Amino acid sequence: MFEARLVQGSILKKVLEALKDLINEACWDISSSGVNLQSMDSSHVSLVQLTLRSEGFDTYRCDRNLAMGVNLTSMSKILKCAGNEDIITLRAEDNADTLALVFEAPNQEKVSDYEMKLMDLDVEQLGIPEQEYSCVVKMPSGEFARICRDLSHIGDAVVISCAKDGVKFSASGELGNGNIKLSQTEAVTIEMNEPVQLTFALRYLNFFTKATPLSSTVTLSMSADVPLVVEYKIADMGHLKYYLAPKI
Amino acid sequence: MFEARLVQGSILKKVLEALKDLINEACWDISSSGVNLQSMDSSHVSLVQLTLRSEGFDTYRCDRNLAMGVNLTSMSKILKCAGNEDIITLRAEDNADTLALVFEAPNQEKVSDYEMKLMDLDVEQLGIPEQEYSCVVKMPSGEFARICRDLSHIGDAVVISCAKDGVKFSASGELGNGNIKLSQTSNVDEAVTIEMNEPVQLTFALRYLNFFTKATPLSSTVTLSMSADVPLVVEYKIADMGHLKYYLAPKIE
Amino acid sequence: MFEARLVQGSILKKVLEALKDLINEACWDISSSGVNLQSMDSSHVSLVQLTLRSEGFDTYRCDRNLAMGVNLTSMSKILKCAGNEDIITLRAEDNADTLALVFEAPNQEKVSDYEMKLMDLDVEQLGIPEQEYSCVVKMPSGEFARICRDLSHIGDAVVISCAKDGVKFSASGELGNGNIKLSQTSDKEEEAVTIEMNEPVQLTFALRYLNFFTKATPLSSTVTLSMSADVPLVVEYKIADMGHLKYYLAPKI
Repeated sequence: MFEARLVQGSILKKVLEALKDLINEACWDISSSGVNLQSMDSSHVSLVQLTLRSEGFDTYRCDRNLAMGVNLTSMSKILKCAGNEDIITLRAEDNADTLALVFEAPNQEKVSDYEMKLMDLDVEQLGIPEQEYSCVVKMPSGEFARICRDLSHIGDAVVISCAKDGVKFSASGELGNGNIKLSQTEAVTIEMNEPVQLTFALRYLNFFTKATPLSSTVTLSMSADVPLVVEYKIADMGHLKYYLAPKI
Repeated sequence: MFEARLVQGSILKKVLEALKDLINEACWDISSSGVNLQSMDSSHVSLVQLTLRSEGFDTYRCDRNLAMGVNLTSMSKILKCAGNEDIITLRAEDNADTLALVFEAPNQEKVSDYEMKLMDLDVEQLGIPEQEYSCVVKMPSGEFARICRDLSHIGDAVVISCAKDGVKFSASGELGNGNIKLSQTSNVDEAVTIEMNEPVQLTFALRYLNFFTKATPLSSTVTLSMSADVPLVVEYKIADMGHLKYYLAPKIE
Repeated sequence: MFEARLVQGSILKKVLEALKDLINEACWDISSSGVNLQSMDSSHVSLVQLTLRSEGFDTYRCDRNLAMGVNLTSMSKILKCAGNEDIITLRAEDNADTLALVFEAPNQEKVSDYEMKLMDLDVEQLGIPEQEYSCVVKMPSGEFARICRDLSHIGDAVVISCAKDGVKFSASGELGNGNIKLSQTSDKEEEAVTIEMNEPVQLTFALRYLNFFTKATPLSSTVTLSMSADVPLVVEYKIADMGHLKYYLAPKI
């Protein structure tokens, strides 16, 4: 048995919106410390890592560890049948090939109950090992999104150059080229051990920025020749972290 | 000769949005007492019945009774050329193969005239006879629409079960199942009300209920009426004018 | 060498929205007095004429007179990467095949630089000679846009009839016919309808092309229509303190 109640159910709505465009199917690892999900996209270019701590739920019971295999597209569809003000409860039995999602309306008079079929996934999960990065940029999440959106009209790749003054994003294609230059000050903050220059697929960054509604800020972490880390904090619950292999 | 000026024209915009997705062509029955329209959809699963009383109009003249045959798609397109605050007047002359719609802007300086061609339809109109129902549910129209919309992502059919505490809507398909449970509001401030002679359980096509909820902008509330083995009635009041009523045959094997 | 800074960069955003749906590529004629662009659509039905005076810019430098060939579609796409509150600067170096667009954000911490490739166009520009028109109508730009939009659901052509009382727009097609009748206003000057009639006129024009013109609507509260028998309609939007955007449309036969 597993039972997690979340009063701010919107959070879970946004989490699913943020994932289903990158991943069709993933394993939800439940345990006593909370919910963890970790998965590559189907092109093996990126990895996504989700953490929701048990203590961020309003109540949380997990008696045994569970690897629930979930169609994220299905789950997101069910979560659309939830009001943005609904109270959301997830419930699974020990054996079970189904996950129950229960939506309680603010007015108390409406309760919806969805039983979602699970699926069997063989995800022996590996991850990116923890490390310290040459460059770490903290900035408004909406600003980052607009940058990735703008440049994706110019080319399919973005070169990210981090010096000390600031950081520069540039792209190039059929219709010319563009670059966007950000300086240290809603604040923009930069922590530079050493300069770095990397090239990434904009297609994948625009998937990541679907997490924008979860957080005011976003953190980009870079070193030479290793995956970019794009991280959104989910306040008082955990984080959503995306890793993107550099282009060659 | 026929002339009706409306209490407010948006109402007629909403009526036509509410119909054109269900019916292509219908008869508008005009008389002294007002406007009546009654029609099955083309798959003969449902019936729609519209009543607009003369006394709900601002002025209303009908010297002879008319069955005006209307392309509802066309009429809805013309009504899109009307502002939501426009005053709307329908007009038909004695020898009418055309219906005139006249839109007067609030500022008085813009007047539009549209002449829509009619057609001859041989609608010998049958209807559901009046009756009392085992179950009658009154609820916010928007809540009902959201229910039908939500469940239509789960399956193509909804089982509606009415007991006394409350009413339950459920569906089932590829991706699992769902149900939605509604209770009576005792302590109102948006109320949900239930009148149960005897319990009932029926199954209906969601595709058709989602056509009906296109009437939602007409009314804050909606009334569902049920008995065993007979059409669901879904009714929106058009307050002080009349009503839009849908009937939906139950599903079987 | 050419450099024009515009604090209200939104203006330029709207100008390009207003053009790219009618013209793929055009010549920007730069000089000391400002920016002039003049071009036919590719079906040679209409002409568009843009004027932006140097004095309307916040700073403006043009050392020599220049015909820059621009993909308007490209330029509009780049201008979408500009915030609606950004400061916008255009820059062409001496002898360059590229136009630089530079966007400065209100917060000062973001600066974007886009370099657009230019192209060589052989536009020996012809224009409509200046004249006085039998009929001149000034009216709210949004009202005009709604008229063209409404009537384009009835037919592909609009007959415009100007008498003295007022002006009438009408159309006709499959689903019937429609006409819209506007009178002079005896609140504002940004809600008034004004008519100057030397002599009555009646012309017929393609609605498809009027609905391209009304993409300029966000530039101006008002629009001016100028007509005489057998000559192009002129539809004009003032760009306040800067210039104008003018569209000409050949009459239908």
